[PDB]
Amino acid sequence: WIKQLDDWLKRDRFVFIGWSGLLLFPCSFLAIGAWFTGTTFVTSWYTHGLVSSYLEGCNFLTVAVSTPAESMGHSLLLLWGPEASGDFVRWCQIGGLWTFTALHGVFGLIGFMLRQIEIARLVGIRPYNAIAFSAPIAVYCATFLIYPLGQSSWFFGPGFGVSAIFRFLLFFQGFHNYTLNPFHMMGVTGVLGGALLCAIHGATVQNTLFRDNQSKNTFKGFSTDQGEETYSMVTANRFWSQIFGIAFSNKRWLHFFMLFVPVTGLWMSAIGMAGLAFNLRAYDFVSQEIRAAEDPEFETFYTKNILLNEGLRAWLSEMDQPAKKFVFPDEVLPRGFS
Amino acid sequence: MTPSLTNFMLSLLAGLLIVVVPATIALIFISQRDQ
Amino acid sequence: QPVELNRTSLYLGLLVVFVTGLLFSSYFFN
Amino acid sequence: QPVELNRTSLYLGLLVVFVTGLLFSSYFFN
Amino acid sequence: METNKLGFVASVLFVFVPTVFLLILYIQTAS
Amino acid sequence: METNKLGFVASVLFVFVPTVFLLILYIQTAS
Amino acid sequence: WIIHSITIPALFIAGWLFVSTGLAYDAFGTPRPNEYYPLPIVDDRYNP
Amino acid sequence: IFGFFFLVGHLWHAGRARAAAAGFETGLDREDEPVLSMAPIDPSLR
Amino acid sequence: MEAVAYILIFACIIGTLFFAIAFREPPKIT
Amino acid sequence: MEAVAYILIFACIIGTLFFAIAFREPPKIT
Amino acid sequence: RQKYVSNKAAPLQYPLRKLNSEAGKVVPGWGTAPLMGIMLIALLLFILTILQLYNGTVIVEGIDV
Amino acid sequence: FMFVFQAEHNILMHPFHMLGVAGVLGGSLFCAMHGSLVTSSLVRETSDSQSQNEGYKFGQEEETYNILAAHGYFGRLIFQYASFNNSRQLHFFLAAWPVVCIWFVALGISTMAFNLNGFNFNHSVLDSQGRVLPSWADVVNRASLGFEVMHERNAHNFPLDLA
Amino acid sequence: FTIRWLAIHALAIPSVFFLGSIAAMQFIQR
Amino acid sequence: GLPWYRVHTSVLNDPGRLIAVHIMHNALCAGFAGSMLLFELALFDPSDPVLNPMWRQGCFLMPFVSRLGVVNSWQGWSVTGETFTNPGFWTFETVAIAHIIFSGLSFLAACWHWVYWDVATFFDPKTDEPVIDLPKVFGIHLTLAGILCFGFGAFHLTGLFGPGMWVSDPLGLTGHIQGVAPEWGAAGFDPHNPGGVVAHHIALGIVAIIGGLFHIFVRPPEYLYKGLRMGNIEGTLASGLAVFFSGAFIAAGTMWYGTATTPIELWGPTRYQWDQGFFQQAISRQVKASISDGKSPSEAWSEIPTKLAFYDYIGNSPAKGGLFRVGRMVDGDGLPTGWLGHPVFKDGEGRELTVRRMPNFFENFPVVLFDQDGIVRADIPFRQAESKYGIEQTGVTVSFYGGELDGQTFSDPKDVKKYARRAQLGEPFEFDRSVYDSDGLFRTSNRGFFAFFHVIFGLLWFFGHIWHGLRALFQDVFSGIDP
Ligand code: CLA
Ligand code: CLA
Ligand SMILES: CCCCCCCCCCCCCCCC(=O)OC[C@H](CO[C@@H]1O[C@H](CS(=O)(=O)O)[C@@H](O)[C@H](O)[C@H]1O)OC(=O)CCCCCCCCCCCCCCC
Ligand SMILES: CCCCCCCCCCCCCCCC(=O)OC[C@H](CO[C@@H]1O[C@H](CS(=O)(=O)O)[C@@H](O)[C@H](O)[C@H]1O)OC(=O)CCCCCCCCCCCCCCC
Ligand SMILES: CC1=C(/C=C/C(C)=C/C=C/C(C)=C/C=C/C=C(C)/C=C/C=C(C)/C=C/C2=C(C)CCCC2(C)C)C(C)(C)CCC1
Ligand SMILES: [Cl-]
Repeated sequence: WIKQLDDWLKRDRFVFIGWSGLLLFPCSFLAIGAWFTGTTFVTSWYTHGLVSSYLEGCNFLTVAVSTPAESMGHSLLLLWGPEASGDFVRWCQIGGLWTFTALHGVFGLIGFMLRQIEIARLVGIRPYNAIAFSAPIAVYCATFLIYPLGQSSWFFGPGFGVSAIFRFLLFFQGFHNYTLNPFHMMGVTGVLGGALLCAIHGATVQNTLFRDNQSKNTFKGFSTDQGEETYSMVTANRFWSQIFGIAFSNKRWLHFFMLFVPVTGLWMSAIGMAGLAFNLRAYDFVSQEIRAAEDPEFETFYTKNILLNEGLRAWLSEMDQPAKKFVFPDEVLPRGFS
Repeated sequence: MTPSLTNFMLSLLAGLLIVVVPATIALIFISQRDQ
Repeated sequence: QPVELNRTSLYLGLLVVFVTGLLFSSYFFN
Repeated sequence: QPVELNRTSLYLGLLVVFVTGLLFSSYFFN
Repeated sequence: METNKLGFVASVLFVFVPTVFLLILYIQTAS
Repeated sequence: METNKLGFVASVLFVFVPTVFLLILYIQTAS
Repeated sequence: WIIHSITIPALFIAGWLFVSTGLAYDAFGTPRPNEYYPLPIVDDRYNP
Repeated sequence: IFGFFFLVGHLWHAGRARAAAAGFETGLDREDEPVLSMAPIDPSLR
Repeated sequence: MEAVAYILIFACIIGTLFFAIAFREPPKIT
Repeated sequence: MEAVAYILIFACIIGTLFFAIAFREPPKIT
Repeated sequence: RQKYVSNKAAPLQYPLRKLNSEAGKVVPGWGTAPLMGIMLIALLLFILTILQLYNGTVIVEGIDV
Repeated sequence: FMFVFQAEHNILMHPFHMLGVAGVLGGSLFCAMHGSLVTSSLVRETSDSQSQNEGYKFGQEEETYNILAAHGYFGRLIFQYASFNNSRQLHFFLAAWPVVCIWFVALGISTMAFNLNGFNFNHSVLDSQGRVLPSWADVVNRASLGFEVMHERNAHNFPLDLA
Repeated sequence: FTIRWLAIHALAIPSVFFLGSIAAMQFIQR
Repeated sequence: GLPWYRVHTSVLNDPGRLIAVHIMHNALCAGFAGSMLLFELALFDPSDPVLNPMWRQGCFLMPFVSRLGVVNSWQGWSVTGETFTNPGFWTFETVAIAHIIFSGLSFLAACWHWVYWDVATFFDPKTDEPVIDLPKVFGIHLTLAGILCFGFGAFHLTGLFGPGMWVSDPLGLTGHIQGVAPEWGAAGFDPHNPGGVVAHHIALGIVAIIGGLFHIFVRPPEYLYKGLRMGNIEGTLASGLAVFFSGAFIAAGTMWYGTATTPIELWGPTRYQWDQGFFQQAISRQVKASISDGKSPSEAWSEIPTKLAFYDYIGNSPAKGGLFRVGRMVDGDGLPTGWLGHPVFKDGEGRELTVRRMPNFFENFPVVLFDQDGIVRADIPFRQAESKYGIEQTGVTVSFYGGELDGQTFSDPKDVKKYARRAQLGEPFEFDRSVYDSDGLFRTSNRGFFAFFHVIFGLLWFFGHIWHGLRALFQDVFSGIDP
């Protein structure tokens, strides 16, 4: 009885369901769906004072499922919750679709990692892809959940749209000085090195191929069934040893490195965001904020970044958070003497 | 029994009849005939 | 089995230590 | 032949280092 | 420069306490 | 106490720079 | 192309007429092109 | 943009022309691989 | 003394880079 | 900080003394 | 090891092995797991309601939120 | 340089830079993905108390992993006609994705060198009377203007910072 | 009514509706 | 066991050595607790709990020690404030010395268990392979945890045979230690209710005693034994790591949000007490109650306690420090020497002006003075060439009520321009940055540092949980799949 359903879900179809597909397909379909519902139809006028739908007039770059109203706090904003009282429209005007999307997305991400584990167990391979997927989930939980929980409200989370993310990026520089954050520097290093490794390994394989065909199109020199290497690891090791000084000699270590580099970068950036939830910032170097203030001649690129951050902060915040009602007169706004 | 608690219990009692066992009583029917 | 650390792992470990220390030195000094 | 240092030599070396350092610490501090 | 004093001693033990560990592990592997 | 400042860092490298050497030599002997 | 002859039309026209009749603006509370400045950020939680 | 793509395309055809005339533009010969007939680069190896 | 730490650590990266090119473990074919 | 060095070094002598009694290399008869 | 230490070196050796003696024994079939499933849904309901109650989604008289 | 460039050119709204971001983040995705797949379907050659990297011998001719098993896993993960069966095509894609996208983002820097900046959507959504409804691009402008009026402070004698 | 008929329609019965709505939005005068 | 990252698996099939290496982690943990508290007390300033509490001084372990019952030292003093002569036996030192002695005993016991690994407890009677019965051991352990929970919450927190726990008023001024009756109703789920904590521990002690008794006499089902890899101790590690990272997130959240367990006399205020102006509204409400009690403005404003005014410093928000601004809070703004009094800014037209306080987000903030209407009336300019507003152009005067400047009025542009900077940081205070060589840049409290560290701990223990769950399930294919 109970075994029949297990045998059902483990079947070979066009899309594998599995047991994880109960916690993945009902959530992901909602989260993805609530984005398309949001970015087509609902406004951010009552949460943000901005327009963020195709119905407003926005395009794909400037639509978002923006974060909830700043007065909603860290409320879950359930549809039946007190802030909507079951009323659908009042739930969409206060940014309840952001919480719908974010919660269904984190459950979809859990369901997808469970799916990766389940399919590895069914087929019988190691679960390294789920381990590698723990880095996007660490980043998702840091950016969309841990950061707004550490802040005032869900409002300061990232909106589910392109330009909302661009605002989030510039907000993080101006208010957080996030480029100066070393955990983010390791994140950048990990991601850039992951892209370097991807490119260099693909081109190295493609240029150390064996003559396993007769045509000039070398893409037909490989069969799925063959048990032999399609590219010379010896020639590749020789080339990179005499170009770069070092080379891989172990194929398994190479492909573990290709796993390890972007995953650990992405995890280190998640650590940096976890720090920015509590405002624990690598904002400044105390020695240089001191020296530049005892010496009106000491200019470094860092001091010019601190000035740029103040310029961003004062010239964004009056329309970034409109619940705060920041009033800055034109003559306290830091200008650079236009 | 504040309204914000009545809706909480009602969401329990409704979503049990939305995804918990509309889907399970359908999984039984669809697992008996795709054995 | 006894523990190993081959030469390549030693060089990799030395660089990751040395570069990570160079990165975090500026912030330990503040 | 490779270098050795047996356990007894390690303990003797540790004590001679540690006691000599304790002796000369008072004079390094001055 | 008003820098952290212990920032020197934090920098050098951060980078040579692991380093000697690696050399210990390497040397015992090589012998 | 008007003591030598570097007398601390002289004391600890005098007594652990040789010490790690001995441990290196011991560990590679034991393995 | 038989059972979907009008099925694809009926659905597409349904979405078109959902926008065109103005039901979308009332469906999601979206401000119409002249309800923006007759600006109201909601300032309270339990009663928006 | 045109200068950059055409410098890339020139590098492509320069490498490919050299390799096609040489006789190794379809891959490494499994029968004889040039690195296998080269002396080691490491100074200790004799 | 803050530049001294940076220069010493950079010298450590450079020494590791030299020793990992010059005195690298030879890759033997099987 | 001058007493700290003395107490740390004395703890190092005490640790060496414990480990050279407790975890000593066994003397085997031939 | 096949030889254990003397009872003089470890007095509580055999008195505490009786507890570590049926390692691997199970009950056949699904066991008492049907009650375990009821508790896995009840404790998840408890965690959900206590989170909603902390969060102020559930405002019952008694919680200042 | 990044901040001043955003202030003066709005690179975030430049499509070549969106391609560059897709390239670097997707190259990291594909690097982690390809590495986890080859690592996950390794042929058993070693014991559990030794590194799996000892299963490969430098210059061994035999394939050290199972393309079939990694392929079957990836295909079950998304759909059937998605997983590269072929490996030569697979590594051409690994080469091509970040290389082509970094080509495009280098080209984006280069056309912004001639002041051909990114997309501009300021004052683009108007209400019935004509009032500008702010969008998210407007908020990005407002932050870029923040950066814009603080860079090279004692060096713009006229209000128009040209190139 | 099968599994094939639901995993190709729950994604596409809404999608055509959305596309029809968005095509109507290209003709809205605001 | 051969790769460096696998070496501790040499005890994975050796439960006597496993117990040894656990007792050594215990010795290190307790020795760290003892030594850290000794270091926290060598650096502690107990002179005043009003302006130099432990949360301003970077005290990490001291709040946790004093939250249960140990508030007074053998030196006489107490973190509540009173000096006496007979501070019981359980002082701040006795606790650290107990942990140091425990650490020494545990080091010796770990030495014994490393040497005497081959005892017939860890090998079953029928064969001689090393095994530990995880369901039985789990039941025994769950029962032990149940008695400890039940007892701690029903005898130490109630105070029946225990010190009690720290309770406080909402304003956080009357912080003391007393035994708390349990709260079984809905009121027990109030986060700022200590009877809820007491009732939680009682109820969960009964629950864990019953579950432990059920996990000692009932063997696991044969499907769940192989399903959850119950013979694999690694699987136990994975589930424990799950409990460990989700507790870390809950602990970090309840430290950042503030519960009855983290009161503000020990960990200081939260950032959310500054965000909503909690102490600001409290003081305004108290002041106006005194004003309507026939008292003068200066007389009402001088009954505000210095401890109640100090909570309105944004320098005491834990969301205002930095990642690498290391150390204690008084390493930043400095040592507070006194409350300057409530500043009341008045323009040249005789209008009540209020300086916009700065939020937690801003490293620096434009000083802009509003009025009852909320229109800008003065500010500290930047462009100063079309600046229609401004202190000296409008002639803004600051007059203080309460504190050290009670009755004083300032009208100099320099002085008003300075006190309008201190007014946006909350209640103005005088800071001596000479005692601690304070650099002037704000630092987070022990509340902020604990929350941030235990969030990092939650994240890495999430990964460690995943790593060991995947290793426990996929044990058969770790070396590789199949030829
Ligand atoms: C009637 C008796 C009684 C009373 C009055 C209480 C009262 C309380 N219990 Mg409880 N309890 C009882 C009986 C009782 N209990 C019994 C019989 C059991 C056995 C099941 C329990 C088991 C239990 C647990 C496991 C917990 C409580 C907790 C609590 C406190 C909740 C308030 C709080 O701080 O939120 C705190 C926690 C929550 C509101 C739930 C958080 C769960 C999160 C949302 C899960 C998801 C987070 C994820 C893992 C990490 C996030 C990652 C990223 C996305 C942020 C409260 C005072 C909680 C507590 O003590 O917190 C410190 C708690 O965790 N109790
Ligand atoms: C209760 C916690 C716990 C325990 C008991 C273990 C136990 C184990 N882990 Mg593990 N792990 C954990 C948490 C834990 N882990 C967490 C939280 C993570 C994510 C950060 C990991 C990620 C992880 C990986 C990737 C691996 C293991 C492995 C192992 C096994 C080999 C032991 C080893 O690595 O030694 C070797 C370690 C060293 C020789 C030096 C490491 C030095 C560290 C980096 C610095 C030490 C910091 C400090 C001194 C420790 C204090 C921590 C503090 C925050 C509390 C062992 C059974 C390995 C395995 O699977 O076995 C085959 C393996 O590859 N773990
Ligand atoms: C600048 C200060 C900062 C220093 C930074 C540098 C860090 C280096 C860390 C250690 C890296 C080397 C590990 C071992 C490599 C190897 O085995 O090489 C072995 C080689 C021989 O090559 C080999 O020889 C082997 C046979 S044999 O050695 O010739 O017998 C053969 O097996 C092998 O294939 C062949 O390659 O030679 C050596 O013996 C190297 C050991 C030297 C010790 C490390 C250098 C110490 C610093 C020197 C400068 C002093 C600085 C003074 C100022 C403070
Ligand atoms: C207090 C801080 C200052 C520390 C001062 C102490 C310095 C010690 C230096 C090293 C001396 C020991 C060398 C090796 C001895 C030996 O092999 O023992 C082997 C023995 C087993 O005995 C043995 O066991 C062997 C077999 S086996 O190990 O059991 O497998 C067997 O062959 C042998 O006969 C038997 O005797 O056990 C060990 O593994 C000892 C290694 C522990 C590492 C050194 C201690 C590290 C400090 C611990 C406290 C941390 C301090 C934290 C605060 C900073
Ligand atoms: C012998 C003996 C004794 C004694 C004892 C003692 C005296 C002790 C002690 C102890 C101690 C004194 C301890 C301790 C500890 C500590 C610890 C254990 C710690 C730590 C740390 C850590 C872990 C950290 C790490 C790190 C750092 C450095 C920072 C950050 C990063 C990292 C993480 C890396 C007696 C007589 C009693 C008895 C008999 C025996
Ligand atoms: Cl600039």
